[PDB]
Amino acid sequence: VGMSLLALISIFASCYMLVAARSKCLTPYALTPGAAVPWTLGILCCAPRAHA
Amino acid sequence: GKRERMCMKIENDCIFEVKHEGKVTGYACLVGDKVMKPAHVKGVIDNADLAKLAFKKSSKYDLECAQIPVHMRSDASKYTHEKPEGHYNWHHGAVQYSGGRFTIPTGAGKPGDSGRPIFDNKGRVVAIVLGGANEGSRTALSVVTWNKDMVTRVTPEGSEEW
Amino acid sequence: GKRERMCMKIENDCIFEVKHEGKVTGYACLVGDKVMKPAHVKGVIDNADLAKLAFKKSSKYDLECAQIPVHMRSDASKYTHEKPEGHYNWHHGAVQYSGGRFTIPTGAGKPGDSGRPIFDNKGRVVAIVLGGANEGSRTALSVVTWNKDMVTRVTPEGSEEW
Repeated sequence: VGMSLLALISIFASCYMLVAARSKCLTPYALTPGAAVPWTLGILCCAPRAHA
Repeated sequence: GKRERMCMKIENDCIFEVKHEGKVTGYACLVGDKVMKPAHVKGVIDNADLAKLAFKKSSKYDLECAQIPVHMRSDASKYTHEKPEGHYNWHHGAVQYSGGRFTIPTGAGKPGDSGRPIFDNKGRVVAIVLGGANEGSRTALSVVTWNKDMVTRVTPEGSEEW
Repeated sequence: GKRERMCMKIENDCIFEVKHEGKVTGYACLVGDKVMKPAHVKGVIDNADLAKLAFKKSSKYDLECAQIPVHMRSDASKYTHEKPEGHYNWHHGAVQYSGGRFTIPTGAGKPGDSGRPIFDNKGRVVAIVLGGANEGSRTALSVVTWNKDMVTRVTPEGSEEW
């Protein structure tokens, strides 16, 4: 149970960082403009999961 | 004296006079299918369309972007990503944009009125007020601008929340 | 009052009144060797050169590209890739291009008239209407623009087919 609980917490933490990184890098591009470098800089920088 | 027939009178309604517990504390505006509203301020968003909308609260930019409906897309205000250094239009006065620094006449304006959708001399938007720094020389102010694509921000040293 | 001598009258026939069952539902125009036609609308393309032509139906852009022969290039319409945000020409009225947003007066125009090849104040074509959006105060619409090379599209939230 301890090993499984540790495994989940790290996965949850890792998922937590990924979403946070998406928010930090997506908010600047999407404040006034809809412009997100169609996956040229959408993949390397952060999550390209923005709709656009 | 009376040379004021610019976009301020044309739009006249993008200001939503954000009011916390009924006390006007900030001013929200709109730019290109988006809604601008300082994050550090708070209050009422009475407009039902805007009231039920989710904003970001990035402190690095201290802005509340949005996706406004078509209910404002004609009650809007054009913008710019370029700054022809000089004089720009303001609500409570004027804007004196020195080389890479915003400022207003010393003691002019007031604090607790963040939004203030500063206007350009062409009848468009180039800046939004965030703060104010009253140095011995004159009054600077923290504001937000827009690069080619990046929506950046500037905060001069000694500037407090306004 | 009378200040309409722009490209609208110069061409006067790029517009073809696409008719479904004889009912005009949309409009087809011509732009630099190409023929534009909204995808989501349908009807009659009676003009023989355009009647027997094959279009794409990319709903992501909701257009019908094409190639126009030489004999009809005499009836053409110049275009632009750059948008000087401001006022532009229209068939049913005017065009207030706010910051990255097409719009027209509240209740102006009508639905079921998608195409409407919006014209530039210089006598050119800068936008084709697709949809329309009439919420509380005023009106927006869904249209197509052209970037440096790529042909994009914009659709304001809450916009219905017009």
